[PDB]
Amino acid sequence: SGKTQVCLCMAANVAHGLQQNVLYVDSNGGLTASRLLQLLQAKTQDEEEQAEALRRIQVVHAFDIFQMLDVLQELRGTVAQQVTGSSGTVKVVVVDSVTAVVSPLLGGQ
DNA sequence: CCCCCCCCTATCGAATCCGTCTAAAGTTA
Ligand SMILES: Nc1ncnc2c1ncn2[C@@H]1O[C@H](COP(=O)(O)OP(=O)(O)OP(=O)(O)O)[C@@H](O)[C@H]1O
Ligand SMILES: [Mg+2]
Repeated sequence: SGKTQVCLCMAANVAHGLQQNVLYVDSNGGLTASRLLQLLQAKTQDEEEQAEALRRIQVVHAFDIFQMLDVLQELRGTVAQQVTGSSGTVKVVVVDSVTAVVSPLLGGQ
């Protein structure tokens, strides 16, 4: 319906319209960089601006609950350790799909 | 006590008439 498209457009806006770091957790494989490039072109036309906006987007793959927990705990630890600094922090993190990695566990007794 | 789905079938039933054309052959004082 709309979930991945809305997430991608919001991430593109936050990465370009505010100049902040954003992490994306893609689990179902629903993230193509061509869509992000199209959205950025729809926003602005400078190539270096698009490259800099893309450099603030980090994508990680986690196809089960354990990998997702590992990457989230790694982010927690690194941010809690890096509280002294004031640059490169992540303000928005998007999980592409939580049902993908949770549904296999459920079902039964 | 907990959380998610399935599938097509089978033929029926007849109606309605129209429009005319072509003449030929003399006979017996
Ligand atoms: N130019 C375009 N590029 C990409 N998607 C487009 C475009 N124009 C329209 N769309 C729509 O974007 C939708 C993408 O769906 P999306 O992946 O965001 O939904 P979803 O609910 O998160 O899906 P899923 O359950 O498969 O993860 C398509 O249904 C398509 O109709
Ligand atoms: Mg999707």
